[PDB]
Amino acid sequence: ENQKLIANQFNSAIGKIQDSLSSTASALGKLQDVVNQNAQALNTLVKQLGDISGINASVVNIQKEIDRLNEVAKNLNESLINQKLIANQFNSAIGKIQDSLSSTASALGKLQDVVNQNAQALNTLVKQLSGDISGINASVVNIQKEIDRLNEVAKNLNESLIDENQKLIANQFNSAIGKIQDSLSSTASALGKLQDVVNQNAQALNTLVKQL
Amino acid sequence: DISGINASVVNIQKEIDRLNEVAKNLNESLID
Repeated sequence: ENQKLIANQFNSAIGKIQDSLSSTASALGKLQDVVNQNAQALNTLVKQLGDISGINASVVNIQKEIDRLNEVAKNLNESLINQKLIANQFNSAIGKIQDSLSSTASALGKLQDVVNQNAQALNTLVKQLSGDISGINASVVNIQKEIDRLNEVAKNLNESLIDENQKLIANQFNSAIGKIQDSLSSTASALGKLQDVVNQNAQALNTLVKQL
Repeated sequence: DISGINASVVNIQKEIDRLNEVAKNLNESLID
């Protein structure tokens, strides 16, 4: 039966996608924590040190988005797998995956914004305090291309939904997988860029402390 | 009074590696 093959290939894909959602939630949580830790570090520096007294790094809260990713990862178990049943289970999975992509894009945007806000805060502190610290400069992160791509995949997955029909199901499924692969590659890119800028700005703050 | 302030670094390379690994392995889930 080709239906066994479709069901098994689909079930295989869902499990891998669940893996990726669990890993994404973990990376987002770790970024959230370190961003907030380094925001606290910067604010502690300002407090210990008139023209700098109002400088304040912001905290990020993406716990709602992280929670949703884990919830979709768990709820995708109900989408696991007769052409009606396959089509309905597939369509069910796509909508949950669309939800997870929308939530990931949101979390990435909030991280981008807070990282850049806190980079500006650190650079303002340096400017106010400025010989030996004057070149210290926090970098900004730009992941808008990746965020845009996630939302576009979330939207374009509507065309992969299912309304001979094994070909149609197979082709619609294959279409969805390629879009999801695209979104996974873009998510990984966005996470690496955030990781790199967070670490650059942590080093910048630590360099400021050492010089002062 | 500032000498101990220390920003932390983040390491999510394990998670990033897994996303790309899933993106690649999803090729095997494709239907002929």
